[PDB]
Amino acid sequence: QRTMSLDFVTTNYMSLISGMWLLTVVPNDMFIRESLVACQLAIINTIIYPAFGMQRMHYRNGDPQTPFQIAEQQIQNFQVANWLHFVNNNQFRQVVIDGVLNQVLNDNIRNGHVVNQLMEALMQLSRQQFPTMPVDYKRSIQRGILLL
Amino acid sequence: QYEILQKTIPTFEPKESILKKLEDIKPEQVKKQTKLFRIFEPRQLPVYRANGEKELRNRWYWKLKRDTLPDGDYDVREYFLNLYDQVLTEMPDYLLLKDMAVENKNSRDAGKVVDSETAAICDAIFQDEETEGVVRRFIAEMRQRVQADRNVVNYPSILHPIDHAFNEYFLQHQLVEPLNNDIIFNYIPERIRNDVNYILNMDRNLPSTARYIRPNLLQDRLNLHDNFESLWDTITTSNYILARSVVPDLKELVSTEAQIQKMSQDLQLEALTIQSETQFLTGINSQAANDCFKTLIAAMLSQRTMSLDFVTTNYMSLISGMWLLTVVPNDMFIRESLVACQLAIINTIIYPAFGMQRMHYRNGDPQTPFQIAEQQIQNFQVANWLHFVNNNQFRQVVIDGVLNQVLNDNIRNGHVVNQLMEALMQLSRQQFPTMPVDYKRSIQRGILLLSNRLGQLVDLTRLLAYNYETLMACITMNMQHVQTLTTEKLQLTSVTSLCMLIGNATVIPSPQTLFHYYNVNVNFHSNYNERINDAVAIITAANRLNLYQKKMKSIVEDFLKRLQIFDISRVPDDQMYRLRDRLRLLPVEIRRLDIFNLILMNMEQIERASDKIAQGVIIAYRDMQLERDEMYGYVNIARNLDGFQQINLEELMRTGDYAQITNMLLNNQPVALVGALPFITDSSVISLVAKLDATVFAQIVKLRKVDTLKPILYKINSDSNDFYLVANYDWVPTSTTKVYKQIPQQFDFRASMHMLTSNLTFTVYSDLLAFVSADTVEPINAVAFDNMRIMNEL
Amino acid sequence: QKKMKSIVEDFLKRLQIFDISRVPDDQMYRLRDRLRLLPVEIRRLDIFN
Amino acid sequence: LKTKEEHQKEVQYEILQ
Amino acid sequence: LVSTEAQIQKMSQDLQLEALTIQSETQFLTGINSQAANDCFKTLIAAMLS
Amino acid sequence: SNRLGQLVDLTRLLAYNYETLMACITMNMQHVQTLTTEKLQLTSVTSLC
Amino acid sequence: KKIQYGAVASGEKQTKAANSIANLALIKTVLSRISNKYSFATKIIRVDGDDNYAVLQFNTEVTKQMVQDVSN
RNA sequence: AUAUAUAUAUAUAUAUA
Repeated sequence: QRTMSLDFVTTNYMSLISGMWLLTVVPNDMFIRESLVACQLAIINTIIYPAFGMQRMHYRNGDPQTPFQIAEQQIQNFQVANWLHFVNNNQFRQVVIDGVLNQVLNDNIRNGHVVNQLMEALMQLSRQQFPTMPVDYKRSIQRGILLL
Repeated sequence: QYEILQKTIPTFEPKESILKKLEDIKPEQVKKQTKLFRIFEPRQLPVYRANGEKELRNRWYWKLKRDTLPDGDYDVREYFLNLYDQVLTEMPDYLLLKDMAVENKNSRDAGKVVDSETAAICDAIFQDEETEGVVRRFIAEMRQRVQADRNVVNYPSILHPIDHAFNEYFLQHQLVEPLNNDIIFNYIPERIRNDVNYILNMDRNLPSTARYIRPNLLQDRLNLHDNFESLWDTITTSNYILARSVVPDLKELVSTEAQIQKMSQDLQLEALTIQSETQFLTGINSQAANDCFKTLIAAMLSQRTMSLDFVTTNYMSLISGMWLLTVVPNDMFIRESLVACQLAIINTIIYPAFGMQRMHYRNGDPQTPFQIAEQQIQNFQVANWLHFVNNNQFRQVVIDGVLNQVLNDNIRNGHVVNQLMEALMQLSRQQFPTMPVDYKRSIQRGILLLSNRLGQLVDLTRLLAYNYETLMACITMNMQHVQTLTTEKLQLTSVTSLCMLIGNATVIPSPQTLFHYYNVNVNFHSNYNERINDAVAIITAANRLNLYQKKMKSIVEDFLKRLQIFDISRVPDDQMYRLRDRLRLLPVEIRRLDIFNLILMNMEQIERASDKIAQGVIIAYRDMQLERDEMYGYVNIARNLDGFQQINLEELMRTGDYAQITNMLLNNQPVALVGALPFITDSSVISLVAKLDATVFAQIVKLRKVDTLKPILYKINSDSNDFYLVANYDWVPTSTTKVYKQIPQQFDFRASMHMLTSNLTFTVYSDLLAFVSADTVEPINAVAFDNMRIMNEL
Repeated sequence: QKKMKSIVEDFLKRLQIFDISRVPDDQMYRLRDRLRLLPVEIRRLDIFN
Repeated sequence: LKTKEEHQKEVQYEILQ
Repeated sequence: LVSTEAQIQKMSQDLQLEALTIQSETQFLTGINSQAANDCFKTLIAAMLS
Repeated sequence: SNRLGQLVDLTRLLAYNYETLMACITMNMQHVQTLTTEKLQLTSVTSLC
Repeated sequence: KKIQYGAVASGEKQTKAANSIANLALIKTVLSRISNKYSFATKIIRVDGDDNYAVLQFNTEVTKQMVQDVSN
């Protein structure tokens, strides 16, 4: 049960689209919280919130709400908010088997079904026009989504 | 085969000192102490009974360690200022006791005592056969008490009660505050962590142990901008060159060396040659756009006053000066050179456009020629831009405890350019009635090279007021707006290279050079308030200790030295004795005030309990019995200076009028001299019967000097020779003069043990921005204070 | 006169993953304190009685 | 700047280590 | 006395006679030596006593 | 005007070295306008201040 | 024969740009010390290596004694 | 078998397989 700090550059959005897959499979309490937040804030502030046209996400650090837990409430699409209800609630579920305790996953990742939920959320960022982004940067960040 | 012919060149060492920039000032190396602050030490003395005979046992007494007290009552106060400068450098920032704890050689269970000296004391009492039993039993049950859940310990000590009050104050008053993840992010200023473009990240979380030393970041108690116009010039030219370092280079100029090779091997393939879309002018380069972007931002963040430099015969540098006065507020441009540029736009571009008569502007009129041409002009759109330039001012607001001067809200938006280019278009559709047609064609060709750049000039104003807004979060000291002495030359032919050579590429200051601009404005501001408080605590302790003779130029000479940016020898006594009248009025910081009272309350207990100095001798001219003590036997001592007229020998050397004492020493009046005299010990008894103690004062009458005074302190006891006079004959020894001297205290062991406490473990961390690793969002979409982006123009 | 730290110094040595010198002194006294509130094993107690 | 702060990391990470 | 190298560099940078509007003459700071201040002390007392 | 505190202290001296030198004056101190004047330079007064 | 010579080196690149500094900054000092006796107002100080002149404008008309007591 | 510094003006001359 070793925690796991992330390392990324915010410019490289193709390492950030695959940051969406990392959060939905690996549980969110595995990461150290000041880098889990800065990974979820980096997805919202440059991919998810400019896709729907809403303003950027000003985020106080000492806030007990993880930044997907705010954008799960404030986004209006249902295909991409029902995925943000999974990243906010895939923690480890403690069970006791054979006398020992082990942090076991849920039956929605152990059969791999939740990636099908992401691919309806990830595909609809590729259809949404990014209504202020330049046209050569919107099509390079929509085709980068369709690589995943 | 050589031969050397060498001559004597006279040596010449000029007065100077080294000056460092703000980029390399080392932070204060933290002090932690190694042994306790000891000024008293137990000593073994023989003891004498009431008869005077030597007793078989001995006795322990508190005496000073290195008792070097200078003589005369003024030199003692000069010693205690020197002691006060000795406790301050020994005063630790964080004190752990696990570093200084040595093993007790003999105890019940093998525990630790707190110092190598207080273990050397407690083993000196154990093997001493003459000690009592119940003192030896107390050393056995002298161990430490350790508590792991609160991580405090309790080590024993053997300290003097003056020594204990100095070490107990070092332990409870430490500069360590706890540190965790939620307090590293409060170290970053509020206009950066609440900014969209920078995303802040960190790997490791700090434990529940680790501590950090917070710097005293309170604003400058000296108003060094008020009446100090030679010290504020060098404290802002030291900030302007720091701020110039962190202002970033424009993306149109800078690239790496190999990219020139990477762009030369495909230039013949992809023919992109007029993509830059500019009309060239002679005198336009990109090294001046990069220069004028840095001397517009760094002269605002340090509040230098720029001075405009231009030629009147350049009709494009005067048009590009119209953008300059409408963005930078005119309080920064110097009045002798703002006016000569503000008038040159009027007499060349504005007033020939309307056909008006060119203005007679005399030297030194109180109205600047834009403030006198918004009344004389009758248009509406060029009288609306001339109202903005006449009322473009900084807005002094205090943000996060730091007063800093934000720009007007229209300048951060960009809307001022839409006020200028709306006015620069109506001025181009005028007829120019007086002037010929080629003069009309010379402006209408040049005023249209700037109206074609509206999308690239409404955005330079956004970027210039965002780099200034972002970097201003990293200052800490209070920026005041006062006109400085020396000016920074901004060439107006270098604003033209800025106004029409920028384009479509945001340069945003990277967060690794925001954390460096903030960690050198803390390392200088915390090296400011720790030199004020170090030089106020000596100025107030000089007046409190009554030092009327100390010239206090010296302890302001090193205050300006430790601020590493001032040259001392070109700052005269005028600007170092005005500064003493400001440092005197300040309250001394609480750690230095609470430790000067711990010297001032018992600067008479350190002075009285030491040999080789006695606080004045009294003279009686009558036989009186000298009192029996146990460490001296029989001594002509006087514990109270009562019943006698006093003469102050600090004043008898100061004024030097000896007419009082030499008329009171010939008539044999009883006199108690008061001062600090070096006394000698005359242990023989047959010198007492011969009355040697009275013959020492007659050298004040023949010779005026009083510093050559040595009063006699007798000591009559068994080891003294000829002692049988006291034994056989029933007489108590009688003296004439006795010395006003105090008895040393007894070393009572069970009453001097103190249980010093401190914590178990710290990990004191130096700077906190090594942990948080920030990075910037892609500058194509970088967001201003409006949620629209900058460099949005196609 | 028996340093109970030295029983816990080579308790962390037999456990092969820790090294002796780098543990803080805050935690070798919790580990000394949490180790006394435990009871002894029945085969190490009946050979001590 | 880059080398000075990357040396500033490894002196501050090493007090923890 | 105050050293001459100190007071002149404070007096020639506060006055700033070189950067004035007039350039018909070379302007610098004259007569702030330590021999005239010692001479004005002698003259102003001896022409006052006699 | 910033040099005030060291200029209150000059006229306290300039009128003390006059005050106690005038005690050693036995001739009468009559004051009339003399023909030849001992010249004082104001560039030598801006050095004393 | 090796002779020690710590003075200025006529033959550097510096030998004319720093003979106009070291001689202007010298004569700006020797014109300050003669203003304890004669109060004047200097007008130009032109300097060319060693060879320099410096015009002094007085109050009175220049006589045969102010010329002698400035040259002394 | 072969020693001539630096700067400032001014004039003369020169550039090519």
